[PDB]
Amino acid sequence: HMTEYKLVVVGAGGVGKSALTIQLIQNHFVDEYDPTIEDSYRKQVVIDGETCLLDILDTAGQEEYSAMRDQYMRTGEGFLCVFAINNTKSFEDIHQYREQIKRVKDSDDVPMVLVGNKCDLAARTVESRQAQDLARSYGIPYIETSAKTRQGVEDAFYTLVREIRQH
Amino acid sequence: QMRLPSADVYRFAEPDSEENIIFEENMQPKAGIPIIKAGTVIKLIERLTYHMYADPNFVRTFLTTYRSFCKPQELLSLIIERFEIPELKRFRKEYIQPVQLRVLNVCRHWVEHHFYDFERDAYLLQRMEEFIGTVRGKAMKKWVESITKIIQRKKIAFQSSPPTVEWHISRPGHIETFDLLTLHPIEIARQLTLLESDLYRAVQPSELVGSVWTKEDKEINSPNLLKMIRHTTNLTLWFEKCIVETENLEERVAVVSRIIEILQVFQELNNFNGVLEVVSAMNSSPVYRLDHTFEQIPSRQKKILEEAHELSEDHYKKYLAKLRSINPPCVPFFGIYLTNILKTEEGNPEVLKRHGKELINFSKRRKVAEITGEIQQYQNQPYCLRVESDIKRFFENLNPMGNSMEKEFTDYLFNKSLEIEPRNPKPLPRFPKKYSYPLKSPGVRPSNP
Ligand SMILES: Nc1ccc(S(=O)(=O)NC(=O)C2CC2)cc1
Ligand SMILES: Nc1ccc(S(=O)(=O)NC(=O)C2CC2)cc1
Repeated sequence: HMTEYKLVVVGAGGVGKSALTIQLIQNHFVDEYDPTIEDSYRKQVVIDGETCLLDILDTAGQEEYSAMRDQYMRTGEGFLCVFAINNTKSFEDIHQYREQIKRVKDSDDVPMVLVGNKCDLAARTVESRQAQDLARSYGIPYIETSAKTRQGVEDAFYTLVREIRQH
Repeated sequence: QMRLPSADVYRFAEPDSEENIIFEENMQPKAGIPIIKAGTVIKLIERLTYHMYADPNFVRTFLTTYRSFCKPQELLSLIIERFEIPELKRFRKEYIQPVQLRVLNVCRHWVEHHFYDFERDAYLLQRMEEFIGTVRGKAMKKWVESITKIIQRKKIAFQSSPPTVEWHISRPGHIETFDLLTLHPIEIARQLTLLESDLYRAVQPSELVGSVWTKEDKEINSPNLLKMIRHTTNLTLWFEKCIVETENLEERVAVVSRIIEILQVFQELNNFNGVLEVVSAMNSSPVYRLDHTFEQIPSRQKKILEEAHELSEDHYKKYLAKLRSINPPCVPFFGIYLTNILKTEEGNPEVLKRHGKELINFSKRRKVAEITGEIQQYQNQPYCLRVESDIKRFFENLNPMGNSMEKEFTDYLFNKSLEIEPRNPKPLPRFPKKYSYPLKSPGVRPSNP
């Protein structure tokens, strides 16, 4: 069968993290979403000419269940570490998220992508250069996305699949 | 067809159109009534108090979810306006009398199931009592007296014998000695199921609608949900702590094994929250890696643990099928509902536009009310188990983290794991025993009829 990539979305709650995966799955012209069905987290895509299936785990809203992340992180092949560009605490939380992923995977080289999400018209507090520097210090890619326009969404997920393929 | 007033004098008389109201292709399954997809607030208010028929499903949904698109104060104004209605004999009996009674049914349902709106805004209740006073008629006297009686009640806020409380090393009243291995594994599981069952039952829809447990005021708006998530996290951390602080391998195998017994009783009781607290502790970074410990665990317990783990796998596919196949009493895992509510609210637009006119997306709200209804269906049935006040207080007061912060404590558990079972190739050290009492389990079979 075609390759199935199991992806995990990690990040602070309260800052629109869920828009990343919702926007990917729903067509750029459809807006009626049901998270109760299998098609809402599974998507067949073609990346660099190679067809594959993305299985995306986003537990958005379960951030208080802080002792359940390791179970989710161990199965995951690749991670999207998401923060909101209008929320510095969400940017600062990334370090512990990456650390937990390394601890669970028992590796310093885990397929990972840092994602800066523009979740609303409120003022930007995290500048792209700060995020690019953070990403370079971890040795991972940085991608900014817009929750409103779908810009950067496909690049965030595709960049991660390329990170897994080159692992 | 009846003759209704002009929109200039009565906004609710404006006729239906694609610019003010839209419907789903299907009908209410048990009622044959159309399902509203979207409409203007005036049109949603019209259909909430419709003259042709009563729509209890819409009333229930609307009152649970309206606060995103209409303030309580605005809703009361709209329903007062709807009641104040400006051939004449049939209009009084087929439009005015039904509508005025449906407005009072809405008032009655609001004060009964969503009194928090009145508790939070004393002026809202001032206006409800004022409006309810101005209602005159023999047809309404019965419904006006019911509303008043519900208000005053709200303002001044069953089986056979349960099984015998199980005891192991600690005897009744000896709280000082209570611990994971000294209390009976059946009783740990029963008392935790009782605590978790009451924590689950206390979560109200007002803590969920609008995803308010994720917002800055989550501590004000979702206190019961947060106490339930915190208990759960605490029990998982306590299980991990019990394991990794048992440095002696034989004693640690006894600890892991006793926890897998507690899980078995959680499974028998349909306490899925408890099952997942155990699975979460077993799959944590400090515990997962204890290969020398799990090697000594009986195959029966590995198999019990392995099947409990599988409930979580593949987006809770097996868990969901299992929860759907059982009937109360049970304690569901709340996290799935939280993700589903959040994603429904963030993945669907607040408004639909038709011919350049904004319509409140009511379907999005219905979907949320369907999730909140599924939570409530498991909140009615209690467990036929007796409370043991001391074991209850023991679990309510568990504080594994002490004064440490999350990172500091979690780093400590992991460093303890590395000390008791170092990474290969480092050999396995030996550690002295810490338990003066016997490590043999009494088992999970109830020791009494
Ligand atoms: N993409 C992905 C990542 C992890 C998994 S899991 O089976 O480890 N856990 C879950 O599904 C948890 C949510 C139940 C599956 C798919
Ligand atoms: N293994 C087991 C299964 C069920 C339970 S119980 O507390 O739900 N019911 C009983 O004890 C019945 C026998 C009285 C406890 C342990």
